[PDB]
Amino acid sequence: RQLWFASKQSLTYLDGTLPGDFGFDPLGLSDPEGTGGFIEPRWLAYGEIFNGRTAMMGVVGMIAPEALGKVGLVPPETAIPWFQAGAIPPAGTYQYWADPYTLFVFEMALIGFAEHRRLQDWYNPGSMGKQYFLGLEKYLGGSGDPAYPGGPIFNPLGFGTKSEKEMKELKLKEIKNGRLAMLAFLGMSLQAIFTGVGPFQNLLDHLSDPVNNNILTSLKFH
Amino acid sequence: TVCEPLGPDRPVWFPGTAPPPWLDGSLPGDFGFDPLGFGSEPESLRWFAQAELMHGRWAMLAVAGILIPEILQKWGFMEEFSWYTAGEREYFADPWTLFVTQMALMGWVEGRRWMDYLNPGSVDIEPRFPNRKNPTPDVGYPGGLWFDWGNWGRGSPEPVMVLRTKEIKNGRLAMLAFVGFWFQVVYTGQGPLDNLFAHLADPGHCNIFSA
Amino acid sequence: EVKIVVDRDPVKTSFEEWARPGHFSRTLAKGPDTTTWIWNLHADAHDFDSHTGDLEEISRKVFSAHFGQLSIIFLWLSGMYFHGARFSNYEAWLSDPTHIGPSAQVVWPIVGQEILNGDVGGGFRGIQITSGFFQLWRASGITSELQLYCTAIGALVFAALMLFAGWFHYHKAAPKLAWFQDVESMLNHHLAGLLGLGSLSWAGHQIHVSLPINQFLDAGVDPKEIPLPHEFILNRDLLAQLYPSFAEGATPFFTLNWSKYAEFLTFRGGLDPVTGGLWLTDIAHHHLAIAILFLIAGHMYRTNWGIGHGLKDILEAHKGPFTGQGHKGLYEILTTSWHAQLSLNLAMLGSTTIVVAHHMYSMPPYPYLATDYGTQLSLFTHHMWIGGFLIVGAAAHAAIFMVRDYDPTTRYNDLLDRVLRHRDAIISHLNWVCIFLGFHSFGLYIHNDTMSALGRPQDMFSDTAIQLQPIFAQWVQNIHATAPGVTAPGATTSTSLTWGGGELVAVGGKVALLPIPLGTADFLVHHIHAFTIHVTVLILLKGVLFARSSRLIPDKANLGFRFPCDGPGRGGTCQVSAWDHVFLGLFWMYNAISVVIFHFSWKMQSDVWGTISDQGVVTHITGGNFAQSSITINGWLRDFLWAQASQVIQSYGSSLSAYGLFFLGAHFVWAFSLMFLFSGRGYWQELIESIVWAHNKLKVAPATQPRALSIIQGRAVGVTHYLLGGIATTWAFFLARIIAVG
Amino acid sequence: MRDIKTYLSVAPVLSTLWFGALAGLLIEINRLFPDALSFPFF
Ligand code: CLA
Repeated sequence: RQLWFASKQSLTYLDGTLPGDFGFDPLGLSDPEGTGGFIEPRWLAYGEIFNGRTAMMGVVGMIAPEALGKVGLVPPETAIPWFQAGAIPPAGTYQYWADPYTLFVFEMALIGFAEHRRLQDWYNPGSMGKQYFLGLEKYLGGSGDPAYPGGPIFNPLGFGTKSEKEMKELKLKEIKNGRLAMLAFLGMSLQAIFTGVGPFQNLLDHLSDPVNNNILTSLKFH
Repeated sequence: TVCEPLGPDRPVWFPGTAPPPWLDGSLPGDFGFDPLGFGSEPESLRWFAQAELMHGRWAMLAVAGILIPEILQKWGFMEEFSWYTAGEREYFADPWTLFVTQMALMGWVEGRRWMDYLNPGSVDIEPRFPNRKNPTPDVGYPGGLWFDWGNWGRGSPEPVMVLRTKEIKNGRLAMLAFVGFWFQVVYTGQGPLDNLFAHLADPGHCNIFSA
Repeated sequence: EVKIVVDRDPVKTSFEEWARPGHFSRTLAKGPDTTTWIWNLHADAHDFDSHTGDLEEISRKVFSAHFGQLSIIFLWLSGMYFHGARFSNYEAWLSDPTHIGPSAQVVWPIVGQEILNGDVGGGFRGIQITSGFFQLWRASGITSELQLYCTAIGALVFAALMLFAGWFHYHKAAPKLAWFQDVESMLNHHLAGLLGLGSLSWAGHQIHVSLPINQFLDAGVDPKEIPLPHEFILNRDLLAQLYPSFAEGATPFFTLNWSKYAEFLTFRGGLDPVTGGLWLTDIAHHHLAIAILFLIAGHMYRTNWGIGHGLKDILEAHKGPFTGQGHKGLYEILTTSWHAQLSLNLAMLGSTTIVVAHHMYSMPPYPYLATDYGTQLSLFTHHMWIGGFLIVGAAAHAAIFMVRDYDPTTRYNDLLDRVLRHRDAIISHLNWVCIFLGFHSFGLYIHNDTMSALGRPQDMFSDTAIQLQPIFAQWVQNIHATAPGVTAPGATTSTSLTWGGGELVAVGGKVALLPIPLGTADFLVHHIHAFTIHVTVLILLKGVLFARSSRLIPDKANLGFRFPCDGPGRGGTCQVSAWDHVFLGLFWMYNAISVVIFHFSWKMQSDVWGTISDQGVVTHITGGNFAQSSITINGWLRDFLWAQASQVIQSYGSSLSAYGLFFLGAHFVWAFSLMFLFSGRGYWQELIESIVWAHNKLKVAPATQPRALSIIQGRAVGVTHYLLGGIATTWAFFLARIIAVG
Repeated sequence: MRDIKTYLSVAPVLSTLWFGALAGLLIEINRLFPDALSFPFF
């Protein structure tokens, strides 16, 4: 428990239940005097896991296309900053294999399917392996805890061989990489809101010229 | 009469949820979907079941009458134009005469049916030659060789509840289809096949969000 | 310390009770043996504190009730914005607001009321409005019906959301005590969070949307091709074209050389001749400075951390020699009795509403507001009425607290104890002051009227006769007109224009504001106001101080808050409950507000409002006869009350004809009130008895045994009808007169 | 359910709907017979 900016209302409930408790919570949210719905410590660990994972995937993906465009062979047809890809209309757009809006509602419906089923599992664990699902039924029981589902659909290669220690390592790795990807995503987006040129080009910049130091300018522009 | 209580025999409309206890699943087409609990008491339950069956059958007839003539116009010989504008089509007689005749005859019929609902078996049409015992009723399924001359609603071709399930499901779907057709004509100015083909040509853009 | 503790699902959302009325009251739930049951049912619905004995449940109930109230308010706002969108001429009004009457309500052509949709100009027909929304919608740069439409939609969404939140917080997740009773964090937030950030975000919406579009409209452009708001923030070059400084991003702010932004944040003062309104730069600077002030204020009290004060640690220190122990323990009183808080907040809210009413007219914030006469007048008088009602409610609930939840054994105090220990002195001296003011402020009018009707004008009270001069007011006005010279260099003119120095602001041949002089009539009217206010205070303070026990009835409190009397004994004991004290004070508050609003109307229409000639000669709407005809009651009849009641009485067969009709019904109810206020009960009981006989003779006697209203309900219905009649009369009078002439 | 029925049978809501229907009938008659002063049928 490497104490970085802790408090006592943190230690009221942060007693070391989350894998690798570092003790950093000044505010003391999940005090268990009255358990707030969705403020449950279980729900908090669940949320940090899910958010960090999504942030890992996002920091890989948003940066992938243009970056690869640099000295790679993904065409310049998509050499566009993630914040200019089209998600931000005041930045850019693109002609796709559908129209914008219906595409968005369609992907929303799909992600909704997935996350609704996951939440229903959260309420009643294991309870997805009962109803007809056109197959897939004998897999979605999970590994008990909705935090960690397991299953050969989500455990292909096979790790944590005969172990909980290996799972503890792999998993610390999980929390650390999630937090790092969170930081990197937030930084890319803040540069984008204040710089206006794109992350990978910002690396192109900060490889040679040290004098950049654009906190000195603090120039706020689109 | 077969029951569909909880368990694997009960595929819940909302996975991972216990259906409302007063939703047993006897009525074919049941999946435990009544968050508003309108079926709380049994008399309301049967009343709503009758309403659902009637709506489903009438919606099937309506959607058939919309669909078939429009496609037989598009490609077939006779050209039945916009059905939504067929309501004001000009015939031999005025619309009010048609209305009053419809109301008279349908009042007669639906009133006999209403009395049958209120008093089962007391208003039925099933002749009886000697020594051949007639069938009973299950209101909503009159039976006898007036509305079941194919002998489908009784046994042999399929266990009953399965066929009634087919009927109620197709009826819900047809209700959706009718309200969709009407709402489209409110928004767009073509028939269902026209919207269909327009969507086929340009699936990516030719949609509601096309404007 | 302080946490998020709540409880789960006390009461289930089951309709089991809706079919059983009066489930809350044990007696009410039994059944209506008579007809008074259905009065008593409504009469005690919201009476939460008489339904339990613990503060947790009533606190939960009021938490849900606040959500109900907010849902109603949001629905009202949504209706307003909708009717502005789909049924107004708002675009035509924006085209040129000088001589186009704001109309936002049409009537269906069914029963001859087509005449209601009178001529309002701009190719429109509709009932003219005076709510004054249009000045706001032009301040916020709405300038498009799509905006009103989507705003109404969003308001409906928020209304449904609040209703949900209500249902959920009462039924599913009920808050607990240590949450409610925790006022430190509530103050902390509401200071820093709600008000401050509110004004800050509004300053945002003003500097980034309103200011440019308003400046463009003042330059003069059809709002069709006026650039959309978001196209003023996305592409910077527009604002760059407007304000050079504004094209410098954020360096001049962070680097502490704020003077660069001087263009759009300034301290000009005065009004803007292009629209008579306020310089939106000024109001933006105001809202922003206020935001910063509330934010820095919000950080007072210790909540969870080690810094900050405690509302218990502040009172007990103060303890003077005369009073003794000071405010010790008062923190517990104002945390253990809702009615106390309701009274305090209602008093402060009424006072704030009154001061808003005042500050409105003298400093028109909105643009093209000080030239739509009826709007200004109606707004002012409405705010005045709301303030009066809030104050009376404050006094009533203070009395209720004094009766029920006050007790020295555990909710002790040494300050209120002293206050009550010498109540007689307070009431006596206030009474004598009331007599003195009554005499020397009304007998003056009587003397003046008499010495007028006796052909002795040179013995009158006026400027042309024995003279009374309001010297202190003119002194203050001189100071306010010479203050921007030395004391407040950063300003440009006086804080407003009503101060006795400067020029006049006139737009579209009509004047909006100019200096205001005070004559002896103003002295007299001010003393009338002071007297009437003192008498209302006397009534209500006597009620509160004597709600516990009087020297007439020794144990009044035991008899409860609201009871009719204590029998005709000891020479008669009618109207001794504090409830009846409030019943009395209501009429006097009505009278105070009525005379105040009459004075305001006459003074404005006789010294400020009116038209300006091409050369610059002013001819006020009424001719400026105040300082010579406000000093005789007979004058008030002749010059103001009779004369300016023309436009309402000839109003038949015109657009304004509705304002005519009410002018009678308003009076009628007004009559009707007397029937309840004067009579008693036993007479009506015997009459009802004979009627029950007449019916029973025909086998029609209803089981819901008829009963003449109880005494307290009789007084209540009487006072309600009377207030309704009076306020509706003055309402019809005002609207008809001002909207016809002006 | 039956609870909401008995609640709906409480005089306020029943009276409101009855009066609304009656007023609608009257205003519709007035629409279809403007100003309707006399009895010009017999
Ligand atoms: C059986 C259901 C069904 C189907 C197959 C369609 C199909 C279609 N509709 Mg449609 N619609 C429906 C119900 C349906 N609708 C309902 C209930 C309404 C009332 C709200 C509408 C209102 C409507 C309008 C206003 C318009 C269309 C249009 C269209 C066409 C283009 C697609 C589009 O943009 O609309 C997408 C349709 C919707 C978003 C409606 C949502 C409601 C349905 C039920 C969605 C649920 C999906 C369904 C349950 C799952 C599939 C069931 C089965 C088909 C396998 C397309 C042929 C457009 C048109 O005329 O084509 C050019 C058009 O402008 N629809």
